[PDB]
Amino acid sequence: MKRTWQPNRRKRAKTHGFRARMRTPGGRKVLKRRRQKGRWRLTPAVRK
Amino acid sequence: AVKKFKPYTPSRRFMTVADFSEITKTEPEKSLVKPLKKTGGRNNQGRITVRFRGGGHKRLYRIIDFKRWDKVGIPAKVAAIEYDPNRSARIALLHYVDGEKRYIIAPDGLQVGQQVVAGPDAPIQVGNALPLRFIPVGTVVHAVELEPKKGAKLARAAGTSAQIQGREGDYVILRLPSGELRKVHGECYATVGAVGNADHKNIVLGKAGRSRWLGRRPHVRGAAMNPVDHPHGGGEGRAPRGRPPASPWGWQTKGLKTRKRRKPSSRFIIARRKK
RNA sequence: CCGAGGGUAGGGCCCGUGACUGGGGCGAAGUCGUAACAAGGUAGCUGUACCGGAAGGUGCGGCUGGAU
RNA sequence: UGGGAGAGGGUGGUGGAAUUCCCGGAGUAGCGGUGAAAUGCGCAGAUACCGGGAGGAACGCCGAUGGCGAAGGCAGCCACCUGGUCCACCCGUGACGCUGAGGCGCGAAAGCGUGGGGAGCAAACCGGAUUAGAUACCCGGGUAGUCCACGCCCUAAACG
RNA sequence: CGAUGUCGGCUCGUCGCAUCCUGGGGCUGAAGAAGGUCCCAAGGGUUGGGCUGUUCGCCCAUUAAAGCGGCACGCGAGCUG
RNA sequence: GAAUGCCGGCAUGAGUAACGAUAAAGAGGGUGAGAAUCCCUCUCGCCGUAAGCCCAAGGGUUCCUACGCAAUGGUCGUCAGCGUAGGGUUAGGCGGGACCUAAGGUGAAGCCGAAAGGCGUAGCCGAAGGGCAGCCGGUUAAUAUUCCGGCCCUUCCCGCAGGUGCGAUGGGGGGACGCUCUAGGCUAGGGGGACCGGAGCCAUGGACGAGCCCGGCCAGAAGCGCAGGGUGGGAGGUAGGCAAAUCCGCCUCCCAACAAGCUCUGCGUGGUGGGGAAGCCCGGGUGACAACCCCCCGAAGCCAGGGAGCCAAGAAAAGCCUCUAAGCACAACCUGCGGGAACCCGUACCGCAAACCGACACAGGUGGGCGGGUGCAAGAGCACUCAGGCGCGCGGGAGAACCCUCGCCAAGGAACUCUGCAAGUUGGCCCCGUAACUUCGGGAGAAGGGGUGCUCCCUGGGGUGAUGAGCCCCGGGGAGCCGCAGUGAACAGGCUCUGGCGACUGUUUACCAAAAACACAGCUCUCUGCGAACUCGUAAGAGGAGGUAUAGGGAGCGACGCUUGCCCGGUGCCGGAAGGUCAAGGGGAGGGGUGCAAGCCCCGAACCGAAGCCCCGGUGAACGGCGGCCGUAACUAUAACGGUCCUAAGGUAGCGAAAUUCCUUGUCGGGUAAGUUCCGACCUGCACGAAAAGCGUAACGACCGGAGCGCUGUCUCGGCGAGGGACCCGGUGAAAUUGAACUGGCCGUGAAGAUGCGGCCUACCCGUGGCAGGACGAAAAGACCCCGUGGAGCUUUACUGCAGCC
RNA sequence: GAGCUAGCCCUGGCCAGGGUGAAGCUGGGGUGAGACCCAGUGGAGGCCCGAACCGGUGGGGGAUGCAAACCCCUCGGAUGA
Ligand SMILES: CS[C@H]1O[C@H]([C@H](NC(=O)[C@H]2NC[C@@H]3C[C@H](CC(C)C)CCO[C@H]32)[C@H](C)Cl)[C@H](O)[C@H](O)[C@H]1O
Ligand SMILES: [K+]
Ligand SMILES: [Mg+2]
Ligand SMILES: [Mg+2]
Ligand SMILES: [Mg+2]
Ligand SMILES: [Mg+2]
Ligand SMILES: [Mg+2]
Ligand SMILES: [Mg+2]
Ligand SMILES: [Mg+2]
Ligand SMILES: [Mg+2]
Ligand SMILES: [Mg+2]
Ligand SMILES: [Mg+2]
Ligand SMILES: [Mg+2]
Ligand SMILES: [Mg+2]
Ligand SMILES: [Mg+2]
Ligand SMILES: [Mg+2]
Ligand SMILES: [Mg+2]
Ligand SMILES: [Mg+2]
Ligand SMILES: [Mg+2]
Ligand SMILES: [Mg+2]
Ligand SMILES: [Mg+2]
Ligand SMILES: [Mg+2]
Ligand SMILES: [Mg+2]
Ligand SMILES: [Mg+2]
Ligand SMILES: [Mg+2]
Ligand SMILES: [Mg+2]
Ligand SMILES: [Mg+2]
Ligand SMILES: [Mg+2]
Ligand SMILES: [Mg+2]
Ligand SMILES: [Mg+2]
Ligand SMILES: [Mg+2]
Ligand SMILES: [Mg+2]
Ligand SMILES: [Mg+2]
Ligand SMILES: [Mg+2]
Ligand SMILES: [Mg+2]
Ligand SMILES: [Mg+2]
Ligand SMILES: [Mg+2]
Ligand SMILES: [Mg+2]
Ligand SMILES: [Mg+2]
Ligand SMILES: [Mg+2]
Ligand SMILES: [Mg+2]
Ligand SMILES: [Mg+2]
Ligand SMILES: [Mg+2]
Ligand SMILES: [Mg+2]
Ligand SMILES: [Mg+2]
Ligand SMILES: [Mg+2]
Ligand SMILES: [Mg+2]
Ligand SMILES: [Mg+2]
Ligand SMILES: [Mg+2]
Ligand SMILES: [Mg+2]
Ligand SMILES: [Mg+2]
Ligand SMILES: [Mg+2]
Ligand SMILES: [Mg+2]
Ligand SMILES: [Mg+2]
Ligand SMILES: [Mg+2]
Ligand SMILES: [Mg+2]
Ligand SMILES: [Mg+2]
Ligand SMILES: [Mg+2]
Ligand SMILES: [Mg+2]
Ligand SMILES: [Mg+2]
Ligand SMILES: [Mg+2]
Ligand SMILES: [Mg+2]
Ligand SMILES: [Mg+2]
Ligand SMILES: [Mg+2]
Ligand SMILES: [Mg+2]
Ligand SMILES: [Mg+2]
Ligand SMILES: [Mg+2]
Ligand SMILES: [Mg+2]
Ligand SMILES: [Mg+2]
Ligand SMILES: [Mg+2]
Ligand SMILES: [Mg+2]
Ligand SMILES: [Mg+2]
Ligand SMILES: [Mg+2]
Ligand SMILES: [Mg+2]
Ligand SMILES: [Mg+2]
Ligand SMILES: [Mg+2]
Ligand SMILES: [Mg+2]
Ligand SMILES: [Mg+2]
Ligand SMILES: [Mg+2]
Ligand SMILES: [Mg+2]
Ligand SMILES: [Mg+2]
Ligand SMILES: [Mg+2]
Ligand SMILES: [Mg+2]
Ligand SMILES: [Mg+2]
Ligand SMILES: [Mg+2]
Ligand SMILES: [Mg+2]
Ligand SMILES: [Mg+2]
Ligand SMILES: [Mg+2]
Ligand SMILES: [Mg+2]
Ligand SMILES: [Mg+2]
Ligand SMILES: [Mg+2]
Ligand SMILES: [Mg+2]
Ligand SMILES: [Mg+2]
Ligand SMILES: [Mg+2]
Ligand SMILES: [Mg+2]
Ligand SMILES: [Mg+2]
Ligand SMILES: [Mg+2]
Ligand SMILES: [Mg+2]
Ligand SMILES: [Mg+2]
Ligand SMILES: [Mg+2]
Ligand SMILES: [Mg+2]
Ligand SMILES: [Mg+2]
Ligand SMILES: [Mg+2]
Ligand SMILES: [Mg+2]
Ligand SMILES: [Mg+2]
Ligand SMILES: [Mg+2]
Ligand SMILES: [Mg+2]
Ligand SMILES: [Mg+2]
Ligand SMILES: [Mg+2]
Ligand SMILES: [Mg+2]
Ligand SMILES: [Mg+2]
Ligand SMILES: [Mg+2]
Ligand SMILES: [Mg+2]
Ligand SMILES: [Mg+2]
Ligand SMILES: [Mg+2]
Ligand SMILES: [Mg+2]
Ligand SMILES: [Mg+2]
Ligand SMILES: [Mg+2]
Ligand SMILES: [Mg+2]
Ligand SMILES: [Mg+2]
Ligand SMILES: [Mg+2]
Ligand SMILES: [Mg+2]
Ligand SMILES: [Mg+2]
Ligand SMILES: [Mg+2]
Ligand SMILES: [Mg+2]
Ligand SMILES: [Mg+2]
Ligand SMILES: [Mg+2]
Ligand SMILES: [Mg+2]
Ligand SMILES: [Mg+2]
Ligand SMILES: [Mg+2]
Ligand SMILES: [Mg+2]
Ligand SMILES: [Mg+2]
Ligand SMILES: [Mg+2]
Ligand SMILES: [Mg+2]
Ligand SMILES: [Mg+2]
Ligand SMILES: [Mg+2]
Ligand SMILES: [Mg+2]
Ligand SMILES: [Mg+2]
Ligand SMILES: [Mg+2]
Ligand SMILES: [Mg+2]
Ligand SMILES: [Mg+2]
Ligand SMILES: [Mg+2]
Ligand SMILES: [Mg+2]
Ligand SMILES: [Mg+2]
Ligand SMILES: [Mg+2]
Ligand SMILES: [Mg+2]
Ligand SMILES: [Mg+2]
Ligand SMILES: [Mg+2]
Ligand SMILES: [Mg+2]
Ligand SMILES: [Mg+2]
Ligand SMILES: [Mg+2]
Ligand SMILES: [Mg+2]
Ligand SMILES: [Mg+2]
Ligand SMILES: [Mg+2]
Ligand SMILES: [Mg+2]
Ligand SMILES: [Mg+2]
Ligand SMILES: [Mg+2]
Ligand SMILES: [Mg+2]
Ligand SMILES: [Mg+2]
Ligand SMILES: [Mg+2]
Ligand SMILES: [Mg+2]
Ligand SMILES: [Mg+2]
Ligand SMILES: [Mg+2]
Ligand SMILES: [Mg+2]
Ligand SMILES: [Mg+2]
Ligand SMILES: [Mg+2]
Ligand SMILES: [Mg+2]
Ligand SMILES: [Mg+2]
Ligand SMILES: [Mg+2]
Ligand SMILES: [Mg+2]
Ligand SMILES: [Mg+2]
Ligand SMILES: [Mg+2]
Ligand SMILES: [Mg+2]
Ligand SMILES: [Mg+2]
Ligand SMILES: [Mg+2]
Ligand SMILES: [Mg+2]
Ligand SMILES: [Mg+2]
Ligand SMILES: [Mg+2]
Ligand SMILES: [Mg+2]
Ligand SMILES: [Mg+2]
Ligand SMILES: [Mg+2]
Ligand SMILES: [Mg+2]
Ligand SMILES: [Mg+2]
Ligand SMILES: [Mg+2]
Ligand SMILES: [Mg+2]
Ligand SMILES: [Mg+2]
Ligand SMILES: [Mg+2]
Ligand SMILES: [Mg+2]
Ligand SMILES: [Mg+2]
Ligand SMILES: [Mg+2]
Ligand SMILES: [Mg+2]
Ligand SMILES: [Mg+2]
Ligand SMILES: [Mg+2]
Ligand SMILES: [Mg+2]
Ligand SMILES: [Mg+2]
Ligand SMILES: [Mg+2]
Ligand SMILES: [Mg+2]
Ligand SMILES: [Mg+2]
Ligand SMILES: [Mg+2]
Ligand SMILES: [Mg+2]
Ligand SMILES: [Mg+2]
Ligand SMILES: [Mg+2]
Ligand SMILES: [Mg+2]
Ligand SMILES: [Mg+2]
Ligand SMILES: [Mg+2]
Ligand SMILES: [Mg+2]
Ligand SMILES: [Mg+2]
Ligand SMILES: [Mg+2]
Ligand SMILES: [Mg+2]
Ligand SMILES: [Mg+2]
Ligand SMILES: [Mg+2]
Ligand SMILES: [Mg+2]
Ligand SMILES: [Mg+2]
Ligand SMILES: [Mg+2]
Ligand SMILES: [Mg+2]
Ligand SMILES: [Mg+2]
Ligand SMILES: [Mg+2]
Ligand SMILES: [Mg+2]
Ligand SMILES: [Mg+2]
Ligand SMILES: [Mg+2]
Ligand SMILES: [Mg+2]
Ligand SMILES: [Mg+2]
Ligand SMILES: [Mg+2]
Ligand SMILES: [Mg+2]
Ligand SMILES: [Mg+2]
Ligand SMILES: [Mg+2]
Ligand SMILES: [Mg+2]
Ligand SMILES: [Mg+2]
Ligand SMILES: [Mg+2]
Ligand SMILES: [Mg+2]
Ligand SMILES: [Mg+2]
Ligand SMILES: [Mg+2]
Ligand SMILES: [Mg+2]
Ligand SMILES: [Mg+2]
Ligand SMILES: [Mg+2]
Ligand SMILES: [Mg+2]
Ligand SMILES: [Mg+2]
Ligand SMILES: [Mg+2]
Ligand SMILES: [Mg+2]
Ligand SMILES: [Mg+2]
Ligand SMILES: [Mg+2]
Ligand SMILES: [Mg+2]
Ligand SMILES: [Mg+2]
Ligand SMILES: [Mg+2]
Ligand SMILES: [Mg+2]
Ligand SMILES: [Mg+2]
Ligand SMILES: [Mg+2]
Ligand SMILES: [Mg+2]
Ligand SMILES: [Mg+2]
Ligand SMILES: [Mg+2]
Ligand SMILES: [Mg+2]
Ligand SMILES: [Mg+2]
Ligand SMILES: [Mg+2]
Ligand SMILES: [Mg+2]
Ligand SMILES: [Mg+2]
Ligand SMILES: [Mg+2]
């Protein structure tokens, strides 16, 4: 049937992207945490 | 003169439609129509704050002139009577000798080609506006400002009217459409006549679809829900209220008065509505 | 080909009959009250409406075929 | 052709008396009701009285043993629209009349539908009396209805 | 109770005998015929249908007869539900 | 050594199940170490409103080519969406950006919040909506409206010429809009041609023919032609469009007004440029100087912003035009012409799928366009087929049980069973015909029947053309012919009678319930006078509503019909300036501590003092509730009647063994041979009853009862047949489970149901196909039940708080 | 976290073909004028049959599946909430 992942580049970037994270206290903590953990990606890559 | 249908579908048994016989112009005045922003009952939080709204036909808002003391002493001609989907009354298109065009809500009896005017000197004819003090006692009136220069507030729905009953100093006494007697300031404007399209109350919507067209989504009885939803929720089988009948939010809904006690307008309400 | 009639399907009228049910007539000495005939003890009758174990009562309007 | 009387019908307007309710004043120990009472109402200020407001319904005297209409029925006053009818003159048509199965229309009250209205009155209903009982008569309440608009119903001691 | 699936049916049987029928008997208030009662006997047989989920039971039409009970109220790693 | 322990390794089950749609394969020839599996040819089959083609998302090199086969590929592999390498995506016009706005988002002003932050007019952002200039062909192994060729067009800059009061973010116009139905004329697409072009073909009995087979177009600027859209012109007045205005609006007059004129599109034609089949020969070459014409059908697309009708009344902003304001009028703008300038990103490939979402090359899921022909009434339905694309990445045999999917069946025909579950029957169209009841629509496709092919003959109207022929779509009449059978194949209702519930179409527990549940028009109660009530929010602010009592919130009831009775003592809610109680506060009789004292300090009675509560009333479509015992009639029985106790009042109409009746399969009647169900009645209603509505009701229902007809493999009662499996051989090769095992029957025993103990009986060793009685078989630390001073949801007149309100 | 699902907001798109035949309109009849009747025209509808599309009624299959909800037959809606 219709499953739960229906990918959408605009949706992805606008929901989880760098600018959406920076705009918000909780989003900026996410970036601070993933930097401290040393994540190679701070943000889900989407093509655009 | 509401129109019936023959029972050629189950719903057409009872459906009645307005006669529209008074309407003379069937597309609005482009210089007067804005987009009406449908809300669905949602506020600026995105939250539903008025349940069961949404999904009705698209509409354009017709800008209505509720001041009229705007244009004292400037006569206007009644060019068209038009359908307005944002209100129960019909509306009348006015061509002012100014060249300015305006919509008022159409009183009963108003005719295309007649003239109306507004101000302290206006004749007491249907469709004229005057401050309340200059309208003789006993006159049936509509589109009444509640406070001076603040805009017509009372008696605007199809068929309704207020009746001037007497004066007392700076104030006129009106029997509102609800039967309340209230002091209204005399400098408040009002329009001579009763609102038109009084057959409006006798329309039978006929089927569930019709309420959807008006943006009315289905109502759910509290008795149909569960306890997490509503005071009337739950119970094995059907169930009476089993407590004083309540709203979804717990307050009592049979009798419990709700007008604020220390409201300043109480000094101006003479007698509460009846019936 | 038509054709007595036999078959299939569906209608119409009539008769008889039916658990049970509705009132009706009748029947020497049953029970309840007393509505009408006298102003019958609330004048009566009336069309209708509502009510009441029952006759009845009452509302509205009508009639005199009502008294003093 | 010229006149007449009339609550004949329809629409709109409008006037005074009275009742109820509301407000203000004054005032106090009862009022109301009946055969007699009681329920009821009243010191939370009733009743009786004055002034003010609102609303509905009915139209005192004139009024009659009267008038009008086909019957049902029709009554404050005003205006409009409209019907029948009588009298005078003896002018016009020249039997064009009578009745009338069917048909059609009208049709008191009650009742019904949909809006409205709702003061007084009052089926139902409640209460107080009475009574053996009292699902009555009498008393205190009281909802339809009584009123308006439109549409039904089509009955009658619709009787002379 | 770190699970022994539970009514009825269907399918498949197998066993006990306190025997429904058929076989052998004694007694009879057994004339015959037909029965009653008890004894021996488990080899075989022991119907189709209406009602109800029913087991059971009642009823219809038969029958030599339309037996009763055990097998985890036999049988859901066989079915039904 | 145990923790259903943790991590890892390796066993068992087992050479077992499986190898992923039953659309299907066979042979010849190549290549190679190796071939059912790669390449080529012929034959066969499958899709063909797709299983073909084009877009969009998503994916991200998977594209093309050479070289490869360890792993990936459910087998094989020389092949591949796999490994290595190289190559490949070209734009002023296509799409997005340097344009516009929508929801929404963001946010100078401003508002609010302990902080973080929340709001918010303008403005900005934001598109698959608006706006805006490219068509046809050729070329590559791989890109093309991008390269090339042909013919067209857009904007920016500069210049020349002619013209004009030029000039905008400001004013105005326009842009600019629904649903159904739909006219005229066209195009797309298609059918036919005895006409035009073509390599050929004559078979096997016939045909050298008006024979067969193939094809007969595409694009095009100006001009022109047909068909449409849009649009009044002039004058005078003017206070309105937040400055101005010659524009727009409003008034007057004159003229043109089914017109015309102007303008803008579509289609046709059009200089010119291209394409061009079968067949044959090696993607190419020929065909070929290819021909390119006539007739008919014909859109849902085009003209278009067309027309009509209806009510539920149908975006915005820019581009564009007009008006003017500063300004400038040596400028500027408008038209025409010329030259120059014209950027950034995407473009490969897959895209109903093996490349996207489902862990897989997964029978599932994924939006838009095209979607040919014939016949079947129509159609996107169905059957077969075109173009094109496939045979689904294990095969070979065999022809057991059993399973799945399918075909048939004697006689019977529901006897099956909880139930006709399932499967039959019926089945399209045309015609005849059709009941109770009804809200007059319906019920209705009621039921039930007759016709249906082919040939010849006669003929009616509609379309095209011409009014004829021809083509075309509907027909009608007569006579015949054949078969068991003519919607001859495929697609295509079984029907009736009678109950219950719900009026109805709708909605629902994604993934065990589709229903009688929810909703629903409609009815009632109640709140709300507008800065409404109510809702979300600490607030600001929103929604309500740019609405205003014919409106909005809440609640119950649920079309419609006929109706909805009695109780206000209790709870609720509404009314009540008295009275009682009542907190902080006021008040301060009267005390107390301390100090030499002035004083400082503390307690403090009366009395004044809100809401709430008490108390007095009202209120049921508010929460709710609507009796008992005993007696009585001239047969009996039974009580219309009475007595008495109780209550706030004692259930009215209507209905009743019911979706409700315990006793119960109540009793009687109906239907049946037989009826615990059904239907109709009765009424001692365990325990109906009137908006948690009562009693009905035409129509409706994948709801749940009962009956009958039709027909059947449901059954008596099974039989045979088909294919996919099971079985055998070759290839690849799992699983849960598993203390170890050398693992028999009885009768006993044992923690009470023993392969494992005792006694006896039976039994040579090992497998293969089968069946399910046992291993208290597997799975799941029982969900029932209890226990834990475990947990969570829910309630209230449990306790105690809090928001909110007073 | 609303790329699943639920509701709403903005903007687009889709629904073969056939059947039934409301109002109105025209004409005729009828009448004092009317209501009204008849024919034609017309094309309404949470109207009917049925694809696409959206569903998921009954049964069968599947049950270490093709699939952590699928497949086959059947069945509901299909201009509308
Ligand atoms: C569905 S089969 C599925 O569950 C089974 C389980 N059985 C039981 O629990 C039984 N134990 C006794 C209990 C008694 C009651 C008495 C009765 C009066 C309530 C009968 C019901 O259960 C029985 C479920 C509950 Cl029937 C087995 O675990 C089976 O192994 C598994 O496969
Ligand atoms: K239980
Ligand atoms: Mg889904
Ligand atoms: Mg999606
Ligand atoms: Mg995207
Ligand atoms: Mg996107
Ligand atoms: Mg998105
Ligand atoms: Mg966001
Ligand atoms: Mg972002
Ligand atoms: Mg922060
Ligand atoms: Mg920070
Ligand atoms: Mg890095
Ligand atoms: Mg992140
Ligand atoms: Mg109607
Ligand atoms: Mg009707
Ligand atoms: Mg109107
Ligand atoms: Mg605008
Ligand atoms: Mg709004
Ligand atoms: Mg907002
Ligand atoms: Mg709300
Ligand atoms: Mg809402
Ligand atoms: Mg409104
Ligand atoms: Mg209107
Ligand atoms: Mg005021
Ligand atoms: Mg109404
Ligand atoms: Mg609407
Ligand atoms: Mg509603
Ligand atoms: Mg509801
Ligand atoms: Mg509930
Ligand atoms: Mg519930
Ligand atoms: Mg919740
Ligand atoms: Mg709660
Ligand atoms: Mg609650
Ligand atoms: Mg409850
Ligand atoms: Mg409930
Ligand atoms: Mg209950
Ligand atoms: Mg419930
Ligand atoms: Mg209760
Ligand atoms: Mg409550
Ligand atoms: Mg409140
Ligand atoms: Mg009021
Ligand atoms: Mg014969
Ligand atoms: Mg006696
Ligand atoms: Mg009497
Ligand atoms: Mg008497
Ligand atoms: Mg008398
Ligand atoms: Mg008497
Ligand atoms: Mg009485
Ligand atoms: Mg006093
Ligand atoms: Mg009044
Ligand atoms: Mg004479
Ligand atoms: Mg009458
Ligand atoms: Mg009357
Ligand atoms: Mg007495
Ligand atoms: Mg247990
Ligand atoms: Mg275990
Ligand atoms: Mg277990
Ligand atoms: Mg059986
Ligand atoms: Mg013997
Ligand atoms: Mg034996
Ligand atoms: Mg048992
Ligand atoms: Mg029994
Ligand atoms: Mg015998
Ligand atoms: Mg037994
Ligand atoms: Mg037992
Ligand atoms: Mg037992
Ligand atoms: Mg068992
Ligand atoms: Mg089982
Ligand atoms: Mg069982
Ligand atoms: Mg088992
Ligand atoms: Mg077992
Ligand atoms: Mg140990
Ligand atoms: Mg552990
Ligand atoms: Mg271990
Ligand atoms: Mg482990
Ligand atoms: Mg290791
Ligand atoms: Mg391991
Ligand atoms: Mg291993
Ligand atoms: Mg091994
Ligand atoms: Mg094995
Ligand atoms: Mg397997
Ligand atoms: Mg498999
Ligand atoms: Mg298949
Ligand atoms: Mg198959
Ligand atoms: Mg095969
Ligand atoms: Mg071959
Ligand atoms: Mg081969
Ligand atoms: Mg090979
Ligand atoms: Mg090989
Ligand atoms: Mg193969
Ligand atoms: Mg090949
Ligand atoms: Mg085709
Ligand atoms: Mg991928
Ligand atoms: Mg390999
Ligand atoms: Mg290999
Ligand atoms: Mg290698
Ligand atoms: Mg591999
Ligand atoms: Mg595989
Ligand atoms: Mg090789
Ligand atoms: Mg490439
Ligand atoms: Mg270019
Ligand atoms: Mg630039
Ligand atoms: Mg932009
Ligand atoms: Mg944005
Ligand atoms: Mg933008
Ligand atoms: Mg765009
Ligand atoms: Mg473009
Ligand atoms: Mg071009
Ligand atoms: Mg090359
Ligand atoms: Mg020049
Ligand atoms: Mg517009
Ligand atoms: Mg508009
Ligand atoms: Mg638009
Ligand atoms: Mg519409
Ligand atoms: Mg063309
Ligand atoms: Mg064709
Ligand atoms: Mg003009
Ligand atoms: Mg001016
Ligand atoms: Mg165009
Ligand atoms: Mg050549
Ligand atoms: Mg279309
Ligand atoms: Mg168009
Ligand atoms: Mg805007
Ligand atoms: Mg200047
Ligand atoms: Mg100059
Ligand atoms: Mg110019
Ligand atoms: Mg740039
Ligand atoms: Mg490309
Ligand atoms: Mg597909
Ligand atoms: Mg597609
Ligand atoms: Mg592929
Ligand atoms: Mg997933
Ligand atoms: Mg595959
Ligand atoms: Mg797939
Ligand atoms: Mg073709
Ligand atoms: Mg067909
Ligand atoms: Mg295959
Ligand atoms: Mg396939
Ligand atoms: Mg074999
Ligand atoms: Mg066959
Ligand atoms: Mg047979
Ligand atoms: Mg039969
Ligand atoms: Mg038969
Ligand atoms: Mg049966
Ligand atoms: Mg049945
Ligand atoms: Mg069943
Ligand atoms: Mg069949
Ligand atoms: Mg068929
Ligand atoms: Mg009939
Ligand atoms: Mg019948
Ligand atoms: Mg019938
Ligand atoms: Mg009926
Ligand atoms: Mg009828
Ligand atoms: Mg028919
Ligand atoms: Mg038929
Ligand atoms: Mg024939
Ligand atoms: Mg033939
Ligand atoms: Mg059918
Ligand atoms: Mg229903
Ligand atoms: Mg339901
Ligand atoms: Mg019902
Ligand atoms: Mg009903
Ligand atoms: Mg309903
Ligand atoms: Mg429907
Ligand atoms: Mg569930
Ligand atoms: Mg479910
Ligand atoms: Mg689930
Ligand atoms: Mg299911
Ligand atoms: Mg359910
Ligand atoms: Mg259903
Ligand atoms: Mg539900
Ligand atoms: Mg409901
Ligand atoms: Mg309903
Ligand atoms: Mg109702
Ligand atoms: Mg109401
Ligand atoms: Mg709140
Ligand atoms: Mg705070
Ligand atoms: Mg607003
Ligand atoms: Mg009826
Ligand atoms: Mg009470
Ligand atoms: Mg009370
Ligand atoms: Mg009370
Ligand atoms: Mg107080
Ligand atoms: Mg109670
Ligand atoms: Mg009580
Ligand atoms: Mg009772
Ligand atoms: Mg009563
Ligand atoms: Mg009654
Ligand atoms: Mg009974
Ligand atoms: Mg019943
Ligand atoms: Mg009961
Ligand atoms: Mg019973
Ligand atoms: Mg029972
Ligand atoms: Mg019985
Ligand atoms: Mg019987
Ligand atoms: Mg009884
Ligand atoms: Mg209730
Ligand atoms: Mg109930
Ligand atoms: Mg009730
Ligand atoms: Mg019914
Ligand atoms: Mg019915
Ligand atoms: Mg239904
Ligand atoms: Mg259903
Ligand atoms: Mg049957
Ligand atoms: Mg069979
Ligand atoms: Mg076979
Ligand atoms: Mg072998
Ligand atoms: Mg092998
Ligand atoms: Mg392998
Ligand atoms: Mg061992
Ligand atoms: Mg061992
Ligand atoms: Mg062994
Ligand atoms: Mg052994
Ligand atoms: Mg034991
Ligand atoms: Mg043992
Ligand atoms: Mg042993
Ligand atoms: Mg042992
Ligand atoms: Mg041993
Ligand atoms: Mg031992
Ligand atoms: Mg031993
Ligand atoms: Mg031993
Ligand atoms: Mg083997
Ligand atoms: Mg084996
Ligand atoms: Mg076993
Ligand atoms: Mg077993
Ligand atoms: Mg097995
Ligand atoms: Mg076992
Ligand atoms: Mg065990
Ligand atoms: Mg076991
Ligand atoms: Mg389990
Ligand atoms: Mg555990
Ligand atoms: Mg446990
Ligand atoms: Mg458990
Ligand atoms: Mg559970
Ligand atoms: Mg226990
Ligand atoms: Mg405790
Ligand atoms: Mg304890
Ligand atoms: Mg606890
Ligand atoms: Mg808790
Ligand atoms: Mg707190
Ligand atoms: Mg969504
Ligand atoms: Mg459709
Ligand atoms: Mg169509
Ligand atoms: Mg038809
Ligand atoms: Mg017609
Ligand atoms: Mg028309
Ligand atoms: Mg429909
Ligand atoms: Mg049909
Ligand atoms: Mg299914
Ligand atoms: Mg079936
Ligand atoms: Mg499953
Ligand atoms: Mg399926
Ligand atoms: Mg199917
Ligand atoms: Mg179907
Ligand atoms: Mg349908
Ligand atoms: Mg359709």
